[PDB]
Amino acid sequence: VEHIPFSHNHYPEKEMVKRSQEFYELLNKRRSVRFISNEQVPMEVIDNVIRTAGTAPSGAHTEPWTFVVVKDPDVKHKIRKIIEEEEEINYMKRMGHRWVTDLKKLRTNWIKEYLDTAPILILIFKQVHGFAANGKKKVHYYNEISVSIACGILLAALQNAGLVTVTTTPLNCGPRLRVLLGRPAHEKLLMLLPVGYPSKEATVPDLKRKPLDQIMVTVH
Amino acid sequence: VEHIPFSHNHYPEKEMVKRSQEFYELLNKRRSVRFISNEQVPMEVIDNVIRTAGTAPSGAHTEPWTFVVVKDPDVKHKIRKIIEEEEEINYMKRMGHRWVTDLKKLRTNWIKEYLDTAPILILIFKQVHGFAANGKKKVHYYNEISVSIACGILLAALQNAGLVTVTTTPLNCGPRLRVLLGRPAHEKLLMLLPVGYPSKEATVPDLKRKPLDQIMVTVH
Ligand SMILES: Cc1cc2nc3c(=O)[nH]c(=O)nc-3n(C[C@H](O)[C@H](O)[C@H](O)COP(=O)(O)O)c2cc1C
Ligand SMILES: Cc1cc2nc3c(=O)[nH]c(=O)nc-3n(C[C@H](O)[C@H](O)[C@H](O)COP(=O)(O)O)c2cc1C
Ligand SMILES: N[C@@H](Cc1ccc(O)c(I)c1)C(=O)O
Ligand SMILES: N[C@@H](Cc1ccc(O)c(I)c1)C(=O)O
Repeated sequence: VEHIPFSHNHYPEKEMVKRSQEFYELLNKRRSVRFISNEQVPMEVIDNVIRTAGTAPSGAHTEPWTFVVVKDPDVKHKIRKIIEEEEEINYMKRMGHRWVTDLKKLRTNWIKEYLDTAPILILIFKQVHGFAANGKKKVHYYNEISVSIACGILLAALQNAGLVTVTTTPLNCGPRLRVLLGRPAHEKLLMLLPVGYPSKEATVPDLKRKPLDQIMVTVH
Repeated sequence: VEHIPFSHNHYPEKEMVKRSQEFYELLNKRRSVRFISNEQVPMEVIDNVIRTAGTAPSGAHTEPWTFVVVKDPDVKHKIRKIIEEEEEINYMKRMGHRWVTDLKKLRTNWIKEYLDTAPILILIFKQVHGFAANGKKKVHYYNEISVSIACGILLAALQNAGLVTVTTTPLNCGPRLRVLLGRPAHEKLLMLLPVGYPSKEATVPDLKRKPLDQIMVTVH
C-alpha cells in the first residue's frame, strides 16, 4: 500500500481555543441516562453516529468492531428478558457486597425498562480475531482497547447529535446475546447502549466530575 | 447522593441529522499522524481537550484516569530513549514475525522522532485501583475500558481542535515510564499520544475504512 501527503485544515490559535471550549461544554452536558422515551429517532442520525465510530484508530488497522443495531421490539424484549435474568443473579450473588454497595449512589438494579422503551439498542461486539479473504485468521492487536476507543467516539457522536444513552456492561449476558443475534464465535459483546430521547421522567445521579488539576499532571 | 432531573436539550430532527453528518465528516478526516511539527500549541487547548476527556463515563463513576502532559524537552528525550530502546527489542524479537509483517503497510520502525519534535506528549495512565480518604483501596470497575473510552473522547477533541496525534501502545515501557514521571504504583500506562500540528512533509498510509454495511448490522 502507498503513502500519501497529509492534508490538514489549519485553525488560528484563537479559533482553536474557541472550538475546544465549545466541544468541552457540549460533551460535559452528556450524562448516562437510564430512562429513555419510546419516540422514534431518525435512522440517519444512527447511521452517521456509527459511521463516525468506524473512524476510530485500530491496532494495525484491523477495525475489529461490529455494531449490531436492534430496532425490532420483539428482539429487544428477548434481550431484556436475558439481561434482567442475569443481572438479578448479579445483584443478589455474583457481584458481591462491595460492588453492590458501590452502586447505591446510582440507584440501579436489575430492572431495565429502557431495553424495551428505547427505540434503538446498539450492541458493540469486539472481534477478538478476524479473517482474511483466504480464510486464515488475522490477529486483532489490542482489539478490546480499539473497540472501546471507538465506543468513546460513538458516545461523543450521540451527544453531538442530541441523543442520549447509558454505557452498559451486562455481566454474563454475552454468550446468550451473541447466540440470540446470530453473531459468529469470534465476536464477543463488549457493551450495550440503549439510544433515544430522554423520557419525561428522566433523572440522573447528582455526580460531580473531578476538577482539571485532579485528572491532569504537567511535568517539568 | 441525591438524584436530580436531567435537562433535555431540544433539537429539531433535521438539525440533528445535519449535526450528525458534519461530525462524521469531521472525524473521518482524522488520521494517525506520525510526523509532527515542533510549532508550539496553546496550553489552553490542551487543558480543554483533557477536560473533555474527563467528561467520559466511567464504571461506577470512578474516573480512573490520569493524563500526564509532558512539555519539557529533557523529559521528552528520556522518554524517547526508553521507547526507541524497547521498540527495537520489540521489532527484533518480542512482537514476532506475523505482527512485524502486519505492520509493514504502515512503514513504522523503532525510530520515533515525533517524541522529541512534538511540543507535547500526553501519557494516559489507567488507575487499576484507587484509595479512599481513609486509606482503604477502592475498586475501579472496568478501568481499562473506561480509560480507553476517555481516550476515544480525547482523540475526537484533538480532531475538533485541529491538532493531530497517533495513538501508540509502547510495549513493555510502562514501568520505566511510570518511575521516570513519578507516578504512583496504582497507575499503569495505557497509551501515549504525541500532540501538535502535522509537520509540512507529513504523510499517511493510503488506508481505506470499511463501508457502513461492513461494521453495522441491523436486526428484525
Ligand atoms: C465500562 C463502563 C461500564 C458501565 N456499565 C454500566 C452498567 O452496567 N450499568 C449502568 O447503569 N451504567 C454503566 N456505566 C455508566 C456509569 O455508571 C456512568 O458513566 C457513571 O455513573 C458516571 O455517570 P455519567 O456517565 O452520567 O457521567 C458504565 C460505564 C463504563 C465506562
Ligand atoms: C490500541 C491501539 C494501539 C495502537 N498502537 C500504535 C503503535 O504502537 N504505533 C503506531 O504507529 N500506531 C499505533 N496505533 C495506530 C494504528 O496503527 C492506526 O490507527 C491504524 O493504522 C489506522 O490508521 P488511522 O488511525 O489513521 O485510521 C494504535 C491504535 C490503537 C487503536
Ligand atoms: N508500537 C510499535 C509497533 C506498532 C506500530 C503500529 C501499530 O498499529 C501497532 I498495534 C504496533 C511502534 O510504535 O512502531
Ligand atoms: N450492570 C449492572 C450493574 C452496574 C450498574 C452501574 C455501573 O456503573 C456498573 I460498573 C455495574 C446494571 O446495569 O445495573
